[PDB]
Amino acid sequence: NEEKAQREANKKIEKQLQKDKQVYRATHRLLLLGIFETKFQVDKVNFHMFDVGGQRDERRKWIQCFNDVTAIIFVVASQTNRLQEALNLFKSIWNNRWLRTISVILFLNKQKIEDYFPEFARYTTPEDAPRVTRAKYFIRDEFLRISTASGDGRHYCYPHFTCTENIRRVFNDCRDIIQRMHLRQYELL
Amino acid sequence: LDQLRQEAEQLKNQIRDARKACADATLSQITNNIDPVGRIQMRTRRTLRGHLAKIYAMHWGTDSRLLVSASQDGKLIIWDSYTTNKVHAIPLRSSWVMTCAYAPSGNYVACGGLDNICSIYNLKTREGNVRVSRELAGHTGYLSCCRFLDDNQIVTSSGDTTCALWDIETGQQTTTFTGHTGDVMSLSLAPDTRLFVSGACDASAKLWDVREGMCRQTFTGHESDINAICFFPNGNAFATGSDDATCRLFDLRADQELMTYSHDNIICGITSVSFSKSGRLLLAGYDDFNCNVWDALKADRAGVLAGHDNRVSCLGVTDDGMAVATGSWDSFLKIWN
Amino acid sequence: RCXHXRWC
Amino acid sequence: CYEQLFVSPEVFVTLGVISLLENILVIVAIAKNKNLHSPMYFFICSLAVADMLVSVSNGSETIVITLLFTVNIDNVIDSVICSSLLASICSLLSIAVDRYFTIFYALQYHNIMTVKRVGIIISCIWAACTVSGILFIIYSDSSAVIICLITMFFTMLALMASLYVHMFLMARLHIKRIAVLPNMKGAITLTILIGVFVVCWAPFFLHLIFYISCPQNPYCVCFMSHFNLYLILIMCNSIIDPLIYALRSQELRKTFKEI
Amino acid sequence: IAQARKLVEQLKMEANIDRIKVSKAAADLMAYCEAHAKEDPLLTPVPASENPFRE
Amino acid sequence: QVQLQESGGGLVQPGGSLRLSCAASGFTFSNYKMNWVRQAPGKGLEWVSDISQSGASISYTGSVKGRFTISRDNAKNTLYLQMNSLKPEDTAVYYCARCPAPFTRDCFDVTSTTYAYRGQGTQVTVSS
Ligand SMILES: [Ca+2]
Repeated sequence: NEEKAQREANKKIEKQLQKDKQVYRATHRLLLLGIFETKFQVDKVNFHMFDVGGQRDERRKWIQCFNDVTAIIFVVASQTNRLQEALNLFKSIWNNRWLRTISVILFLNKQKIEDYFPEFARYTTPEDAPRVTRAKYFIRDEFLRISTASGDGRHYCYPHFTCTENIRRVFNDCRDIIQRMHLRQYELL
Repeated sequence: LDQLRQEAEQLKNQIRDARKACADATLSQITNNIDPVGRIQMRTRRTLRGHLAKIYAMHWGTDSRLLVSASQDGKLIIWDSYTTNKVHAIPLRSSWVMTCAYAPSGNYVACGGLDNICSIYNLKTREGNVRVSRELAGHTGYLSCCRFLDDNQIVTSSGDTTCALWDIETGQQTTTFTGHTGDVMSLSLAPDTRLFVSGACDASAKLWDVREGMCRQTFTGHESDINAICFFPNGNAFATGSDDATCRLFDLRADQELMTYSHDNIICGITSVSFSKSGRLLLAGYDDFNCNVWDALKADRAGVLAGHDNRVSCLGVTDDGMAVATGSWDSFLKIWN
Repeated sequence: RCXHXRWC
Repeated sequence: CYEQLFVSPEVFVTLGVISLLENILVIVAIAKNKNLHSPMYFFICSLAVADMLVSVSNGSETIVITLLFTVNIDNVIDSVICSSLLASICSLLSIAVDRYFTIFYALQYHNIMTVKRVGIIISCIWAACTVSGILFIIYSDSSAVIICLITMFFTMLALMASLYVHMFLMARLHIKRIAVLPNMKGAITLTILIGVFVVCWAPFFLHLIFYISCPQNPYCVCFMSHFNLYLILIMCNSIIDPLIYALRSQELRKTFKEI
Repeated sequence: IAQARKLVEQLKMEANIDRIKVSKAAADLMAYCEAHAKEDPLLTPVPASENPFRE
Repeated sequence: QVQLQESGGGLVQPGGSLRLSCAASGFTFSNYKMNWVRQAPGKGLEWVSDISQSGASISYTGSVKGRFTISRDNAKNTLYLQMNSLKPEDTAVYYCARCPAPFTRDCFDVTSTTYAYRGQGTQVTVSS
């Protein structure tokens, strides 16, 4: 008699859990790192972006939380050599045991290098792409060298140059991540 | 500065000599004669499915029937283990939850994570509806573990290197436990609930006095970060699980390490650790997707639990010691017996 | 009479 | 070509059971794995049941002919075979359409392909296939039934081909962008998916076209004489389907190895 | 100077605490496991009748 | 207890050389990737070099490339840094830090100000 009332309550919860299952899978989670949660819509597609501003600079434990996130948005600015510090952080995230399936949308904002990078002295601008572009694309390729080294096709890096249209870039890049994930599963890619 | 570093190193040598003086025979030499436990073979009796995302923590009730679990989809389900039925499902404000606790009374449930807040949820009420009662906002880093003493008091360990004793009625820290240099990852209350041990990312475990509010003993032996800590039922020892793929047993009265639970085959870290009711068995959860049952006294491996396809995050044993519950990143709880 | 299937 | 090639009553039952067993495990792998409760694996499970019926229904029918009101039992088994065929072809299309939605509606997928709609679509397919099958067998002597079966197959072969080619062109567009950083696999998998379907099914529907177009032409009757051999190719399809669809996923192959 | 002085004040406090031999510490852990051995249903499996989970 | 001790620092003439040694105890040296990190007067902690478990995979910062050489002994649990042709902008407290977890490829929080598995540091001064 008491077990009948427990089934009735279990039925309400499972009916609610079915509605939450659709909202969770429909929503694309994003990690932004260079305590606030933001939910926005672009073309009626739900995005849930977490900022890690209220945490300590020791990341190795709380970073594991985002092993199922759609993409990490990695922001970098272009004294202490902050660019190499950013390369080391990218390399750690990329080769991490739990983040080795997660793609990274890279944003290079704020627009000598020879002193801090001696490989720039003999670098030449790519044909696909001025001392500004030589620098821009050098720093771009520096991040892409790490992403092509250990990837194994499971995850890719999507570089962009920041200075309004930044929201649309993250939308298009997320589409590519989902496409490439399925295309690889069906063995077409 | 250079003087106090010399004074600090001088005391560390005195503590090491005092620890080596009281050491005459190892735990292995005493436990060489007593018969082995044999093969502890245990099977999944129940599989609790409902969580969408990976489960980060679970905790048993004191009735040894109801257990609560937390997942990163932002839900907090209280299960009935005997019947597999869900009793409550609580939507959380912050989806990133890392710890959940069940009050010994069974009236409240606590949970928190990256939000830096410990949320107390009243399960009773006159309405018969689950609502957040108090939100504790003091820690400047992510909440790693929380455990009730009674209905009004709760201890929390966070990633800001501090533990905090709270008064839930007024909702302000009564005592702050400072000492650790790394993120504090786990807590464990003594049976008497007058002391607790905490394992941090500085490869160190510290024994705290709850009443007075200062560290009594600091235990070292682990190489990497201590992820899980659990009190031996006697209250005179505790086991620590680290990223160096070893579990270690420490004695509070001896003030040193007793035993190490490691095999060459195991290279992954320990996420969770819990004793049996008698304490003869030590269960450790690994990130190779399976749990290993250790003979606490003899150090030999007793058996294995190989149910989960993903990382085993948590590991609980009932107060009557009948069952063991494992939560995993595959989004399933499994009851072993 | 079709041994198997139909429209044989 | 006056007489029709005789295939042993034993070559039908053997391919009937090797198929049957291979199809049940595929359902168990999807039933016993909650991680494989995505909309994708429900259409593969729909094909697994459809493929399982084709083998059993054709198998069950070779035993009744050997042992032996016969017209009734006969019209019932045919209705199960005909219903099994259309359900198999529809299930293959369903997998193709599902996949197309995961790439070209990547971010909208889970709003479109919900568990409720997947349930409705699969149920609505099977209902339309069973009603279609029964109706075709009742009016088998009628010519319109054959023309409808041909139109059904060639439209669903065209769509299945078109969907996979467009998915390949999108895969090739991605490989161009990945290669610019500091193709055959896609071609091979596509050739197998489309090739196996065409080689196994087309002969049967080519037979139907020759059964209507040229019943009396000497070059047609010689083709129509190998009707059994075309039925064996239809069962061969149901045997191969699990290998090229279900067992190609790591999670399902890991569960198959466990069981 | 602030972090250094705190470490010395702590180390000097836990430096002067009474320690019992590891032999006594081991015997007490061995005595507890032996006494409460029968009470443990994971160590020695209970009959399926008395087991709450599955019959 | 994990303990790292740096020695081999001091005052050197610009264009001179020094050899920093790092004595390790309380862990299996061979199981862990090792790093060198420096903190210049009135600056933040910046990574210098790292060396793999075996001693095969090696990397440096651009500033030290061709002038610094990281080498490790496993029989003796010591980490070396041979510093050649030093310039005044090298003047910093050099710390000996190991990655937090063994066997892992990734190396986190080695310049995280509060990192636990880092030595006391040794002073290097490049002046006339
Ligand atoms: Ca027939």
